[PDB]
Amino acid sequence: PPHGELQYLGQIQHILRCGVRKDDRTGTGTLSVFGMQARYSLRDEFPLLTTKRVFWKGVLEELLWFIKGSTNAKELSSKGVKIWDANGSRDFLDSLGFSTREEGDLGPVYGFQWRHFGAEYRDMESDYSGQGVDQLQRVIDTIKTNPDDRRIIMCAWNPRDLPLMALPPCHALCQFYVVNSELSCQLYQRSGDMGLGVPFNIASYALLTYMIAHITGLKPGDFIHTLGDAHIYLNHIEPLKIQLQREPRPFPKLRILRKVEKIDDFKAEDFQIEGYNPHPTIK
Amino acid sequence: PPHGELQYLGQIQHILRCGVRKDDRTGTGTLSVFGMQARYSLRDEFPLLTTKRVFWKGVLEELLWFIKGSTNAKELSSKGVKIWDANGSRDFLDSLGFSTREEGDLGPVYGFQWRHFGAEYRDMESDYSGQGVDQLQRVIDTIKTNPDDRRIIMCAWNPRDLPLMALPPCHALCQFYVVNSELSCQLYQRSGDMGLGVPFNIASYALLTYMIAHITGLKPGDFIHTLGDAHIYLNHIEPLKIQLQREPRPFPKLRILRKVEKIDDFKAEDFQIEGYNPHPT
Repeated sequence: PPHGELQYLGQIQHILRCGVRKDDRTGTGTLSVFGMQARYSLRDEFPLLTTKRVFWKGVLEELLWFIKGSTNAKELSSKGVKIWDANGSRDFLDSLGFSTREEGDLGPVYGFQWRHFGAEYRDMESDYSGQGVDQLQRVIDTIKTNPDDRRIIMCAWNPRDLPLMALPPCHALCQFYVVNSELSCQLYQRSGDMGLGVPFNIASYALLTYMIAHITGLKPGDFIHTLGDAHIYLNHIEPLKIQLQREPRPFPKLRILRKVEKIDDFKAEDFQIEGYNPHPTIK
Repeated sequence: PPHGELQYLGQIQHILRCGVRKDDRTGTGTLSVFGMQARYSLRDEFPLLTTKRVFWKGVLEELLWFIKGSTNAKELSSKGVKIWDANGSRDFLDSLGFSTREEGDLGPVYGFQWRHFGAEYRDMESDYSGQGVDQLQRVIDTIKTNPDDRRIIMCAWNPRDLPLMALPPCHALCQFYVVNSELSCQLYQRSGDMGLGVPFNIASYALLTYMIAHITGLKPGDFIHTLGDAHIYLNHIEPLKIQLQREPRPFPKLRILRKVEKIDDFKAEDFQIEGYNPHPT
């Protein structure tokens, strides 16, 4: 009954064997292919990657972060995570010629497009209550009232807003879907760095999904991952070549600890990842 | 090579023996599958499907209508095509409470949002010029200038404009990607009718692409189709089982005939399909 992580390993056989060179915004070249999709069963495995450690705590805590609507890279390092921190620094702000907006303020990103979609952005502390659409709710509410709705979609794409985020998202969009009280997710990431980011995202949306099956008391179905610019950077050919050699381990199970029923209620303890045995370390 | 309609023949072959039964907004059934993707070559073929005739005027008049950022549907009939008709013909408006409206008026549907993102939609009569975000053209901008960008996205799925709308868009978003000179495009499709949606919406986008590659001096690369709710109507099953018995042949070919400076300058008279064989029947 084939292991879902083969889907990813296989995508990387692909991009190695067929990718073409393509530079990013900063000139570094990569090997890129355009158009891809793997499917992960959540039938309660949790597709946290085995042939290498992904940073759980990170995923986790980053989500509670968007979940809470937040836009301060600062609000987030308070919780010991510096993956966004980097785009909140005076310097980086300034680059983009936001020389006003004070340290940490990421502009309008996931978390504000996630709950104030179309609300005018003042700053990362201007209280935004009731303002803009709260697509996180409506996804939920629709799930609970008609689950055959064939448009339960959350978008982080705002052109009106893009000329204006620390960056544009590469989760443009995710849709959900429901049948036999099983819930599935599908995600459209415009740009995918499989070496070092892809596996995080899957976590990240496998998480989201669980959270939602929970609050709506559905069962978890497939996560489907969809990419446009799937690329590996060149430094990584190496190490991935090694890693593409590892044999996947069982995916862990993810438990939830505490029947909890607003989405926004969840808290870092509420889950606990169980039996994650990632192979070690690569270079 | 190995032919491309096989893709789609696959996708279906799949659903109909693997999809679960799932009902739509007017409780009709659907064997249904969630999530696929198929890649269609645009390299000196254009991939109009064969095993099933597609309404091509239909497709070739629909985009141009989009291109021009039109939202009154009777404009599209106008030009010979009835797809989007009883959708702005009277009854289908207050079934959604649309009343202080005028008729053929679909609201801030696709055409509207390609050329005017985050712009207050009023009615269909209204010069729209200057306000919003010409997501569309910007896309042509961002290619010409600089093709590496990984962000060309023409997103229609506006949640604010979502009460206001006749139909919600099936096509929430696409990305182009150009490498080594060829252009590609991926459409993410909320939901898609394997019966009688898809053959069409592929076309539409393909042809979309030939239009940008042409305008931008680039050559068409790949159209990758992405679906969300892919489904067959229980209705279409027995017939499909039949085109399921049909072997499809080479694609046609599609030669733009004049030479076009901006996108809005297109004219239908501008497209010959070529060595085009369509079945059935």
